[PDB]
Amino acid sequence: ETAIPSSTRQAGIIQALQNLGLCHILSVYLKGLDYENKDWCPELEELHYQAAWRNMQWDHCGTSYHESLYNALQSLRDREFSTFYESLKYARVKEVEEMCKRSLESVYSLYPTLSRLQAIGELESIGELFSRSVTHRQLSEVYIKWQKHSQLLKDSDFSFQEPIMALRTVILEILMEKEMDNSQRECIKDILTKHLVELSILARTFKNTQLPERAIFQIKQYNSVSCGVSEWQLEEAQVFWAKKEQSLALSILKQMIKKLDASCAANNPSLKLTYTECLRVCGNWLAETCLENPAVIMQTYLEKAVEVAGNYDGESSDELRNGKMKAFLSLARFSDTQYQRIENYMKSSEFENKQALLKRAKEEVGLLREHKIQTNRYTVKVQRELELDELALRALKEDRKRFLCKAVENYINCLLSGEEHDMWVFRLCSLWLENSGVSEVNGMMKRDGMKIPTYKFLPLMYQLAARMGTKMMGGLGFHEVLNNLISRISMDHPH
Amino acid sequence: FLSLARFSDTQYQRIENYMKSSEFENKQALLKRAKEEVGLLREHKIQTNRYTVKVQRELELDELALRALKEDRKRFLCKAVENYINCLLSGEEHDMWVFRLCSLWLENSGVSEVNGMMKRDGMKIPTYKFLPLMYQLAARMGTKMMGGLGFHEVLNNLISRISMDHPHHTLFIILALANANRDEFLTSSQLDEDRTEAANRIICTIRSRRPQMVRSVEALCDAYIILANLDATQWKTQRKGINIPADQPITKLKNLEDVVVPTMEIKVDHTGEYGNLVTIQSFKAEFRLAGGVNLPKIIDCVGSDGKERRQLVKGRDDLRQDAVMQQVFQMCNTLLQRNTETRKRKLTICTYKVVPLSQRSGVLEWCTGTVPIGEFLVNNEDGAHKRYRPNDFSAFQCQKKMMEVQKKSFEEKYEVFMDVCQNFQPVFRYFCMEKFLDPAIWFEKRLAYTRSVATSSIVGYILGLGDRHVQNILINEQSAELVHIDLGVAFEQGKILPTPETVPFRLTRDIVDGMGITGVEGVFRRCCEKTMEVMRNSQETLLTIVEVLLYDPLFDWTMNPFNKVAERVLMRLQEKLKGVEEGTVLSVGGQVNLLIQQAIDPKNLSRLFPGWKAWV
Amino acid sequence: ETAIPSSTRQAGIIQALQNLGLCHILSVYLKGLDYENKDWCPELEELHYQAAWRNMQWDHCGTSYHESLYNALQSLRDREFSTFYESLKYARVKEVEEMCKRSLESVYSLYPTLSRLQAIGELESIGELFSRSVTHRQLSEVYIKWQKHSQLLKDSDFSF
Amino acid sequence: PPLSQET
Ligand SMILES: Nc1ncnc2c1ncn2[C@@H]1O[C@H](COP(=O)(O)OP(=O)(O)NP(=O)(O)O)[C@@H](O)[C@H]1O
Ligand SMILES: [Mg+2]
Repeated sequence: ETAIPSSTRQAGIIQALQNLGLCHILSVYLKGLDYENKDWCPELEELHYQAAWRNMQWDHCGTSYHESLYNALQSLRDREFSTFYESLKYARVKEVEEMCKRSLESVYSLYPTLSRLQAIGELESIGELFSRSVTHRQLSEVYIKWQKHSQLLKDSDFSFQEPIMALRTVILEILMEKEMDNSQRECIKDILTKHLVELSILARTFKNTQLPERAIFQIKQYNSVSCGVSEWQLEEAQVFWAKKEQSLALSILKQMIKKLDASCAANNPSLKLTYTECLRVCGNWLAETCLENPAVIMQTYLEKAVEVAGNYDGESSDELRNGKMKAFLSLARFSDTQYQRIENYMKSSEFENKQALLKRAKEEVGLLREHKIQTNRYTVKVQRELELDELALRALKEDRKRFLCKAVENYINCLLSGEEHDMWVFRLCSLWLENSGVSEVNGMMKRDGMKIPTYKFLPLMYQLAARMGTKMMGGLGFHEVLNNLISRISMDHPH
Repeated sequence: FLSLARFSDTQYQRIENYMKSSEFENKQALLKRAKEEVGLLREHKIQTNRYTVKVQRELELDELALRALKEDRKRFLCKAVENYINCLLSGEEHDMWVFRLCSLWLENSGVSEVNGMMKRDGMKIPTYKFLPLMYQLAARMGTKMMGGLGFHEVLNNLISRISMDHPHHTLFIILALANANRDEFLTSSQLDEDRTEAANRIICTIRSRRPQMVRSVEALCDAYIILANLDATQWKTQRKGINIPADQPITKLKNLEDVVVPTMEIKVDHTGEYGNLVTIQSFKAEFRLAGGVNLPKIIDCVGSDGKERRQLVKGRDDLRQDAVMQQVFQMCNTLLQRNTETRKRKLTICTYKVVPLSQRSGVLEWCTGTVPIGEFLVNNEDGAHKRYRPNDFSAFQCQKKMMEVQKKSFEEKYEVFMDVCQNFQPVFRYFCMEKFLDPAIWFEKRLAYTRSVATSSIVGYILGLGDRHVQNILINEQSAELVHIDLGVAFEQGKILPTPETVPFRLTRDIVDGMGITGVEGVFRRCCEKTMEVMRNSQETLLTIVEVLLYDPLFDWTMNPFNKVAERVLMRLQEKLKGVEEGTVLSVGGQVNLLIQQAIDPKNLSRLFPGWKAWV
Repeated sequence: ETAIPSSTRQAGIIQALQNLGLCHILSVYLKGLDYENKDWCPELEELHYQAAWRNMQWDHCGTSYHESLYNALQSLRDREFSTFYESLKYARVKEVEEMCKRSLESVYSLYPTLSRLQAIGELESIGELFSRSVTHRQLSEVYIKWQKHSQLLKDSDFSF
Repeated sequence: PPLSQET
């Protein structure tokens, strides 16, 4: 569309190119605009400065916020702190006065100004850190402060967070460029990789795939692959998954699993937790896409991850317990989905027709056995197909029972020491009250689930109190354990 | 018209599926309980409280909703049938939907309105559009579908008109249906007797207009039947050739002008007169044995053009299943051609005409220009494996090991299979290499071979084809496309055999190596995915083709006193097509990957029959 | 990705922009390439001429097929036919000789050459029609012939 | 020996 005036059409094109992950193309397009158009309007000049500082185009040479930011970055690269501080002060004053001159009355208008001032403050902190020297402890405290601030900015929009992440990436790149060869360089590289992966998840949660790809490209440019794959390969696999490239992501994750399970040697707990996360992700992907039957993939991935997490839980760290809880939740959800699918299949009319055909076959075989009749090909075929049908039905019933037991056990394990996964308790009830006829699940509930905290059943307290009827004849054990649980809950919370 | 008809058909199918669901059954049970409770409350003098009024009002609302749903379904069915008739009255590019019309006419024969509208408006429909479904129409003369005499009479009139218009493609089916007990006569329930009587009525009605053609065709059919019933157990030791005795009428049956060879396909036109068709001129005086317990007979016939054509008469066997297999093969080929995704890939299925002649006999077209896979690969004299890899184990050694290990356990069988596979490398990849020196022609033939293998494997898995040893597959010397010739057992019959078939199709090492360096990945996987997608899109047509059963069951079933095994195989085929199985959903790519894993798994190959040549 | 050499990376970028419907953006990007890079390789120059004639950028000024096509279009716009016919003949000769110099052996390679020769023939027909005057019947017959031929090209690929 | 598994 060419009817839009060039005053805002060019700005819209540049913004779209920025949000599409195109940097070099944008730079060449802006150079073409400079060639064809001589004079620069304030808006296009500000966009030019934004692209110059964002793309680290140091070759290109009141002032706007982006112009001041680029000048401050150039001064920091030139070790000229006085002009750097002066430019930041001028940018702060300009932003404050521009914000306060308008009529305000809208909260949403404050967000861009707050983001710009946060970026200026972060650059001030970086300048203070880089004023005389850089140490590992200072970099670590700066990074943990940045992570805390990002956690406070979880509810914020991606538009107000993207400049912050871009400025952080530029700052880390500048520090990497001007760092002498030592362990401090390795620490800064690790911090840069962690910042890039956090940006990758941040952009992935906002339905963006180009910025995570650029982050992974930068990681590959800086970091190098080795025998032991790091945690950013899993992030690359997730990014490729988000790009509808399921096959490539699955192949990469399978290669990661093959590398990890053959050369683990308990080298690092971080490797163990990332292996568990990769196994859980692979199990979830196979469950969603259904490229293989659940029987083999479940044992290959979910139980392997569960046992890996449980065999080395001697530290009781948060970064291990959260992963264990996530793996337990994924396994429980897969088991519950399989059980629900099996139950729905059994309740369908097709299952009823199959049962009627099986009953007809049984009665025909009975009549053929009662009367002395020679065994022809038809009788042998009928007997063999009946045997196969019986075996298939028995296997399906056993598999459904095992799925139900696994789901209940995983719910119990997740809820024993879990807080963020307390909304699934209803499902546990949906898998316990509806299946009170099985003694095994009731015994496991009364053995392992007896220690579950009583404050998680308050929303479903009425449901539990409505299940003392004898119409659900499933033995006295279920009734007594339900009564004991209700009594304990009432004692804990009489109100 | 097509859009309106498709919408009406989709709505009718959705309503029918909803009515057949368990939720509808539960609603009907609740409605019956409400009806009986209201009846008891009315029989006994009980005051009308809030509960009684609520129950009565909800019952009335449920009854009104059910009546409205039934009326809407009936109106949708009528609209769909009427729109199909209107589209097919003067339509040419929309001729593939006729099956759906049959799916909406034969399944709803109990309604008099649709039959009357078919006999009033659809009576002028051209008769050349029902040829692919002519067998389906000829299989519906049974009285088990009691929907009034009007449906039966209109079906008989339509069949008679079609036979009069195209006698070449119609008389053979009717004669085969009417000759169920011809073998016993020359040497049976109420439904069979009624079908035979209807077939006899059709035959006499046709012969009233074309006596000479009908009598010549039935004489040829009787000659074929008596040739099939001939006992050749005394000639089992002769392979060069045995002269047919002069007492057989086939020897004296020559110079046919109104009889067209059945084993050769005829390009049907829009005109009811044929004058440029190859007829039967003479029959050879010698026949050869193809081997086996049943001793099939091989004959050669010289037509009007003078070109000799080879036919295989298979006595003491039922080719009706093979006829259905050939029909569904042609349907799949037509569906692949219609789809633009597979038309570019040139996915085709090699088919040979099979003409049933009786319940226990029939004939088929012999495949020319093809060589057996086993004869090329594991020949004792000039086998490819011996020629290329003399140091490797011979076929005789592998057969001896397999014979010696069949009495062992699973572990020994797996170990010996792995050892055999270690010392037996694929050699099939050299086939085109030794037959197409030009790289362009070589790659073209290799690509055609891979595509044919993929399509044939997919269709065989869908149809449950299990007898896939080296002698049942013939490779062409020019097109290099595999052709399936035996089709003796299918529909998941290998499990019935003492040695279960653990694979859906033959994907041995030789085939994979001959597909190229890429193996199963590449052309094979994409072709399998495309074929699976086409089948998922045309499950309706596939079910329409396969539903010929439940009305004229073939031999070996319903013996030793809504067919049981026919319903079971229909359910299995529907589960395979929908990808539901035991309630689990599977994508086309996931299904293809699972099939590949099952086929190439050495564990499944170990338990296969030693004569199946799993290692080969 | 920057590891790809600029010899084919620029061509791939230009092709992607062409297939994405971006014309003015492609023109500005190509102008930026002209500013930053002085010398023009044959491939990028051919792409420049293709973008010039496709976008009707008449301001921009042996010869490649796209160069010959642009020159013929400019000559037709200037009511000049001798140079137009000569350029079309030169383009035909160049395409034929380039196609026949290689080893061939592949049908798929013939499709681009056939498409280019069909385009040249269509331009020849347009020039013959516009040589002296245009009438409704001539335009109608040209359009129905084009529609018929496009019906013959239903099975052809969209790239050609 | 027969290739197919008879009966
Ligand atoms: N269409 C065909 N073209 C060529 N040869 C064929 C064809 N059909 C069968 N044969 C040959 O016929 C012989 C066996 O006959 P066949 O039709 O397979 O019935 P069969 O005797 O039951 N085979 P089997 O199932 O192993 O007992 C083999 O030598 C096959 O190669
Ligand atoms: Mg056979």
